[PDB]
Amino acid sequence: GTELDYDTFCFYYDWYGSEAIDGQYRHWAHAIAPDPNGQNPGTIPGTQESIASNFYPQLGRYSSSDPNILTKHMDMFVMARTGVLALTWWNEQDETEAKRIGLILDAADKKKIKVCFHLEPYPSRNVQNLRENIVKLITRYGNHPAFYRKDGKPLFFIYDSYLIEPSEWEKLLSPGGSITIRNTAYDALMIGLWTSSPTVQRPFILNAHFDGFYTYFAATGFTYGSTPTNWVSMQKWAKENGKIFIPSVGPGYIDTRIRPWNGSVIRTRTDGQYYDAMYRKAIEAGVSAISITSFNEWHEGSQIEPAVPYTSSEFTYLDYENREPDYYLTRTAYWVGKFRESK
Ligand SMILES: OC[C@H]1C[C@H]2N[C@H]2[C@@H](O[C@H]2O[C@H](CO)[C@@H](O)[C@H](O)[C@H]2O)[C@@H]1O
Repeated sequence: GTELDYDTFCFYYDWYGSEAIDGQYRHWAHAIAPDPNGQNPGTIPGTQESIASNFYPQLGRYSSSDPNILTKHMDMFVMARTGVLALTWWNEQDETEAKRIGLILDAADKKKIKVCFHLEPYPSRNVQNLRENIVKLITRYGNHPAFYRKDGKPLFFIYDSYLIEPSEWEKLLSPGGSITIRNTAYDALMIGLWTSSPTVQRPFILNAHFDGFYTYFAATGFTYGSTPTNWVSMQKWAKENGKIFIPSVGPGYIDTRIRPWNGSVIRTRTDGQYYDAMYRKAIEAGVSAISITSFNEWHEGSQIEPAVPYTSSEFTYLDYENREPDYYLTRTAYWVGKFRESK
């Protein structure tokens, strides 16, 4: 009852910097989003006192490229029993991205953690450059011992997959598609983002030839897909149609340091009871895999990574009290155990 679970995927963000490694506190400093409804909202400067999160990391303003931080993160995945790190991927095409991905794979392998990619909506993303990038990632990293495979296939999560028409997806994902990956060296499990109602999403997923779907959002009720009372029926549909459903569960949500106008999306943690309810619903739906939003999306307040109390002259941060800083790692391990009992 301590082993890693390789059907548990934790969304991981590698965009943080520190002075020690990067020469800058990247992402800890962040622009404030204007209200979508002549605004000069400003920027959070990423100083010790004022970072782009409502919470404060136990590890401080860390770099995602610091091998010592990465070691600690992998030890945290081990504590949480989460066997797969689902790495945000933005197609930066820069040496710093390449170095960091290699460091993450190397650190993961030391702890028997696996890595898969979460393909983000990069500029001009389309099925042709997606194919090229899938080929690139499999070619570059597919022989790394930490690269994730399920039944011989890589797995990719595709964020905002609805931004691309099913007629385009079918070219890549139907066995007869014009630029198919099916039956090729680059075949993979492609997990699209289920957002809205079944009348829209069922034909989208079928016509796009996705292997499965996930829901991402940590805030219950943000979308149809992130409303856990829909998960039993979503799983039934998935099983009937040979699709893999990977619901996303998270411990809470708050992004109001970077999106001050987005308070209606706040979901309170209630000393773990929110996380418990969401994780229970995923397990009760009878799914074969679960995704966790998030390890370390600090901007969105969905992180399970340890956080500490902090009051600065500029902001009084939220924290996990009356739970301890590692509570969400140990509670994740509890739920992984419950999930494994159900498999
Ligand atoms: O990983 C999927 C999305 C999840 C959530 N992290 C956001 C999205 O990224 C956007 O918002 C963050 C702030 O929360 C910005 O730092 C990014 O630049 C922006 O793309 C993820 O795409």
